[PDB]
Amino acid sequence: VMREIKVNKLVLNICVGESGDRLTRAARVLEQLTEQKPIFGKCRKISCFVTVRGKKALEILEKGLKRRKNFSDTGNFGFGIGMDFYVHLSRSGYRVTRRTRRRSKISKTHKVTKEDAMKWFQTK
Amino acid sequence: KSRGKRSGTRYKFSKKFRKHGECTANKYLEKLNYGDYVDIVCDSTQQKGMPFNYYHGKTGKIFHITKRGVGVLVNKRVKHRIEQKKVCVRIEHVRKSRCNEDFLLRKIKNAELIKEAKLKNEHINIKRKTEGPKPAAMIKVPPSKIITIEPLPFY
Amino acid sequence: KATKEMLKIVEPYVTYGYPTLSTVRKLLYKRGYVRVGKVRRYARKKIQDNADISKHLGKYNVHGIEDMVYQLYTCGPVFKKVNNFLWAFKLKPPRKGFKAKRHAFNEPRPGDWGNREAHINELINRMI
Amino acid sequence: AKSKNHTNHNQNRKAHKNGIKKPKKHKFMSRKGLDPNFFRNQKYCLKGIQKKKKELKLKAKQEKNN
Amino acid sequence: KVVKNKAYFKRYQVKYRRRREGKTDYRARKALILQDKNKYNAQKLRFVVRKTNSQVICQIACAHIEGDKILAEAKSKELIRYGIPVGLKNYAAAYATGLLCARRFLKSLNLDTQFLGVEKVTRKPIKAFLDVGITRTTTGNRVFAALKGACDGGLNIPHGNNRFPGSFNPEQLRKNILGIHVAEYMKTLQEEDNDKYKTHFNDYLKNNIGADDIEQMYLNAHEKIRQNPKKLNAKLRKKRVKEKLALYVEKL
RNA sequence: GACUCGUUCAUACUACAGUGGCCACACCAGAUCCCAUCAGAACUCUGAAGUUAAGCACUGUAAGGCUUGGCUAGUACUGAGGUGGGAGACCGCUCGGGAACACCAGGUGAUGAGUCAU
RNA sequence: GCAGAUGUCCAAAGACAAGCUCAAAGAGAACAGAAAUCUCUUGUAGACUAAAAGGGGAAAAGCUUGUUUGAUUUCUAUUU
RNA sequence: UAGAGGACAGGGCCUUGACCUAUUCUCAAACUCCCAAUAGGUAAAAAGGGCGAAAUAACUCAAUUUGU
RNA sequence: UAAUAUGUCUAUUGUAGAUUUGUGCCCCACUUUGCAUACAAUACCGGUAAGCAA
Repeated sequence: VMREIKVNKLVLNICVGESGDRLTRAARVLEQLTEQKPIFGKCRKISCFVTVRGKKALEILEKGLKRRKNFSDTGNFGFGIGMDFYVHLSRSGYRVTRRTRRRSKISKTHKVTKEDAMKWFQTK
Repeated sequence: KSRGKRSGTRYKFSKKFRKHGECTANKYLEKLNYGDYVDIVCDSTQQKGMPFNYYHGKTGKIFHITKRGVGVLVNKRVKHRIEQKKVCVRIEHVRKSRCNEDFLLRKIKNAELIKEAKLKNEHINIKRKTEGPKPAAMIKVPPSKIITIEPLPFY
Repeated sequence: KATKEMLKIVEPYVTYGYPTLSTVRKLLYKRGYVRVGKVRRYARKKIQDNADISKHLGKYNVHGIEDMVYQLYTCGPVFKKVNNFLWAFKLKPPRKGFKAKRHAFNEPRPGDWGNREAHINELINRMI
Repeated sequence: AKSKNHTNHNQNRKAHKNGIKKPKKHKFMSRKGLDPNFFRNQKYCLKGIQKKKKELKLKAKQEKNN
Repeated sequence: KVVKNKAYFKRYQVKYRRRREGKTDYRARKALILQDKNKYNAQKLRFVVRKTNSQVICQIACAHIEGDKILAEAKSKELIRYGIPVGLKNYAAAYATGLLCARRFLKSLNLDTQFLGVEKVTRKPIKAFLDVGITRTTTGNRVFAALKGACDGGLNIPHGNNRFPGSFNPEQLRKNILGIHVAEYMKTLQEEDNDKYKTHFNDYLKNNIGADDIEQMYLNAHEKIRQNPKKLNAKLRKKRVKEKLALYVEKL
């Protein structure tokens, strides 16, 4: 009995879609935001985003506190302003669904859907 | 004008419904011995060692055994005579025959029945009965149970 | 089962049925011919005696046309050495004639081929 | 003029004229290219019996011929 | 549109059970259970080393059509007898289990006298051939410990040195087979802080031993083990569904 | 009681409620290395404070669905015979063989060997 | 006779291993749109697999990555 | 060939479509969930089988004595 | 360059196999011999590979 919402991942969305001379500045501002290196979009080169975890997740959350219609239904929220925001959360025990022992899948009620998302959004 | 290796095998080599996918785990776990009757059934999931155009569903003796392949002696009819042919196929395309299990239990029956019959000195035959005419017996059909039916007209 | 199945494929070219005792006796006595010669050299010969029957079957204690009828009607342990020993009967055409060789004995229209069952005794003794 | 392109007529009748022959079913088949390193071992097996049989027979022959 | 329609549902398939619960890979599985067909009765007895969340497992699997039979499964909780009560998932624990299976099956064969083995760290060997273990290994893993303990007992397994200390480091081999890579963490945390020591090294301090005692107990135990070992039926379902429909006639 | 080596390839799997560890899963928190990963996310490894929350072990849902039995139906179709019918296609007849597309119900089996515990 | 295809192409589009799952649809997201990018759900392949067509393929035979030259020499039993 | 009803777009609560769920009429040499009849193949014991010992091997197996 | 190879005037080995020998001068089963021939197994000769090569 440890039903609670924890934190696993968090990404961004830095998408412009043009030529060079600005990937450097985008990666530089993204590194100053989160110290770690972003990666690109499709390469058929038009977008980029970065991830980092730890207390830096809480720090970027606190930065990103600043509509009530378009919530995500799996605790994986995202938005944007130039910058964007993305964060992946869900209930624990999630790793048996991805571990080499018993790669498996989730049930339904144990997911928190979007009502819990809206409740947690107003609570935070 | 077209006589390729897999010509005319659209349905013969096609995988059956619900049967798609590689062979089962213990299909590789059959004790094949030399001089063993065996059916050769193509498995299109495995491409190497595929049996050739005509020998799908045939049966033959094992004359060769290799690390992952089997040589099968299959008689094929051409023109005016049947001639032997040695086909070398991988073991997923080979299924143990069900011709000799008809006599395996018969030959176990022999060692337990003929032995006791001779040692007690009776004469008993063992040939298959090929039963035709049914014997004569005394029966009891019940007058209550007997019921009548009849044919029907047009409608 | 085996011979009945193999005869069903040839039914439209034959007529067959129950022989009964008097008819088998007539066939053996007046049309019975026997292979007296040596293996594969049989040299068809009419019975006319029991010496050849004893020579081929006396060690097997079924010597005599008495025994051959006694054995052919009720199919006892020796049918191999009786049927195969007996030459194929060469029958005369029917005295009164066939009805229709082209049609089955069982169709409502007149016909001949098929299983006459018990009705073949009259045909045999008419053809004999 | 046009030629008869193909027909299978009379072919199996010609076949059954002399009948559908069968393989002669020899008891032993050559294994010239059949699983090497195993029948080589069988070859080595045979000599083991051969040598003892030959020496025993030769000794018996000499002892009986004096 | 619905993809869950009945025409779709009438075409589904299923997976197979051993991979479906995750013990064999079902491609490595086929590759290990296949052997050359010229070798009849070549049992291919496979040595298996696996890691639980608590201990280490070493087994023998003798291939059969119906299923494999283990002469005995090597246990890391029997090391309590030899001198490892707790710490049964360590590198030294896996090495002890490898020596366990090796020496205990050797005495099952009555061939300890024929193959004594080797002392400490530097006819024909005993049957073993490795299992995949599903996972992806890394250098200096505890999967090596069972294999190397088995080798020191007399066993042999062809197995590459990619996952070996030095990608050849006998010093790291010594640091490994006695598990002292926990002792290095212990020394580093001593100089770092004592805040997490209560939650991390609890039973260790209960046992009242040290870094230089981990190696001592492990070596003593390894020497000791080297020298000596509910349902509802048709009518019930009908009655219950009748009750359910009768109830929902007026329930909601 | 638990697991293990394996199995049988759906009674072994897809839409909802109920139970959960003395020893056994699985969840654990973390990155210092053997070390491997945008990221200790997977993986490795560290030790066990909090957990059955999960998957799942199982139960059950007139669900899916596995499947067979009956019914379709001696219907469709078809081997052999016909100096059979019919202007033809078709349609009988004799000796034989003989399907497929909807519904009611069974519940989601079982395998040897070993260890720990009781 | 009918619908077509071949005289090519590939140091990888060959070999091995690992990881991942594809098409599509729906719901969302600064610039940003029917579509360009990201997240989630469903997703038996409805994608992809050099080419014509037909088979086969989902911890794959597809995508990505790493290492590679077994696209090497010689000889058998053979199938079309 | 057509529907029962129904949360997206367009026009003026209404309309037009698109789309959806279980349904309807009719078809496929190069379409199959299923699937005959006929045709085809293999097996029907002695130069063989079963059952044990002994040997032999440079093969196989941890095995100069496991198996073949 | 050139067909067992000097341990021996037993003259390669098997499975079938014609004939011969007896025992239970003519039926039968066991041993005794093993033509021809067939299917194989072996060696040895010439050539080519592979290993070594003064």
